[PDB]
Amino acid sequence: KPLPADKQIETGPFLEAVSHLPPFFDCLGSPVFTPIKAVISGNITKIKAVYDTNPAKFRTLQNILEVEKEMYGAEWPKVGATLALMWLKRGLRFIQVFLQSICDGERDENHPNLIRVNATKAYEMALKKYHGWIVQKIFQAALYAAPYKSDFLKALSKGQNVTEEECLEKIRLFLVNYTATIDVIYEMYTQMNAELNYKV
Amino acid sequence: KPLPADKQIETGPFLEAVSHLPPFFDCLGSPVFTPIKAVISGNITKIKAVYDTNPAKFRTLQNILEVEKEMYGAEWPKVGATLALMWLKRGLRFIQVFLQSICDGERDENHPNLIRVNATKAYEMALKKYHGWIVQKIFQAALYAAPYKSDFLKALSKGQNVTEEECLEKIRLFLVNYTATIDVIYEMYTQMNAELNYKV
Ligand SMILES: CCCCCCCCCCCCC/C=C/[C@@H](O)[C@H](CO[C@@H]1O[C@H](COS(=O)(=O)O)[C@H](O)[C@H](OS(=O)(=O)O)[C@H]1O)NC(=O)CCCCCCCCCCC
Ligand SMILES: CCCCCCCCCCCCC/C=C/[C@@H](O)[C@H](CO[C@@H]1O[C@H](COS(=O)(=O)O)[C@H](O)[C@H](OS(=O)(=O)O)[C@H]1O)NC(=O)CCCCCCCCCCC
Repeated sequence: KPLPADKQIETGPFLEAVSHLPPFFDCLGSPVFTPIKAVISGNITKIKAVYDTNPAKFRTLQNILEVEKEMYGAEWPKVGATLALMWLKRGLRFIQVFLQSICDGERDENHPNLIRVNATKAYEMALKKYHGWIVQKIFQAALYAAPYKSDFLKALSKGQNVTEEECLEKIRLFLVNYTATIDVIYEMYTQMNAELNYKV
Repeated sequence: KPLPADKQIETGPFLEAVSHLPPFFDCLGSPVFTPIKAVISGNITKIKAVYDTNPAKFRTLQNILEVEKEMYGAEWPKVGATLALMWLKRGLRFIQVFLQSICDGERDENHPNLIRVNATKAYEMALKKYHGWIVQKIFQAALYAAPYKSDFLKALSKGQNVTEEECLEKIRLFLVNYTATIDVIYEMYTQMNAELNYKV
């Protein structure tokens, strides 16, 4: 669903929507990805837990950051839903860049049936800055579990008898509001000065 | 708490107790371990979700396996709480072996302040059999994030001004009923023929 004119993101509908994402991690076809899935669900659960304390006070994602800034003083933004969403957005951003890169025909012509170059760009853009050396190594090792581009798209459809070309068009359509939403979240962190750069 | 004479493990108290374990993963002192924590909590949450449907029907862990065998026929044991507990026990077992190995003075004399040999034995005994080649590599990479033995024990106390010797005695005491409980769980899977050996 698109953004309102005021670009405020409603927390309830947002959480409803993003809870559809973790299951997709089996479109990757390896148990290597199950811990990532659990990790992302954890951020969603935390934001949900905060939201459920006072859906009115926490009606928008902006409100979450505002109220928590006040509630936590010097520990903010490394606290609460503000912290879980700071990490969730980076996961969302990684997915966005990865998909877009694939949709844009970016590839290694030496190895066109893979998705390493797309995941690597996605990692560099969304996460690398916030991760130390050992996590970068674990990411680099994790990539050997990544499905073939073929299989990945196939899985985003299913046995669903549809072309690669069709699947990519649907992904392209999807990316429009997905990207716009994530850009509003990143903009909100920037303007509230809530972004932390610690390397984990 | 010890086992009853009938060795039946009550589900409610078990879940209460094991929910204390995931937080310990920060005793390891690296965000490398956060996905593992989320993974283990996921198994606990799933068992809890099943238990909450009918605490009477699911009063013991044995009951879980029994009722699910019946409910799921040919998909059992790769289903439900039986599957989450099959994986939880392996995590519990890994922790047990790791601790015991440390308590038993097992070490690499070339590198005594580390815990690699203890984690490696723990991995070989609890998990290696169920994991493919890429996960074994990720485990092997993860170990470079492992704390020094010193720091690990220190963290199991805290600033808590207590000796290594003291901490290990408390761990030894802890391991008695911990181990006995886990042995009953493994025995139950064996006798119900509910163990799956698929390599993930
Ligand atoms: C045999 C078993 C061996 C397995 C051993 C380990 C396996 C490797 C696991 C490590 C992999 C690296 C991934 C690291 C992830 C997390 O450290 C980071 C930070 O996570 C946050 O840490 C936080 C603490 O922050 S800190 O105070 O700054 O430390 C919080 O705990 C926060 O929780 S919450 O309560 O706020 O909601 C939590 O998510 N998470 C991320 O990096 C996001 C990962 C998004 C993944 C995007 C998709 C990747 C796809 C990969 C496929 C190629
Ligand atoms: C930048 C971001 C990069 C990060 C990318 C990935 C990082 C690496 C993550 C992979 C690490 C390997 C660990 C793999 C764990 C899991 O695959 C396995 C199986 O997990 C189960 O899979 C299951 C599916 O089973 S299957 O049908 O057979 O596939 C279920 O999904 C089950 O969920 S539940 O719903 O049943 O409750 C789920 O736990 N889990 C384990 O191996 C247990 C791990 C215990 C860890 C013990 C402590 C390790 C400490 C390490 C420190 C040295």
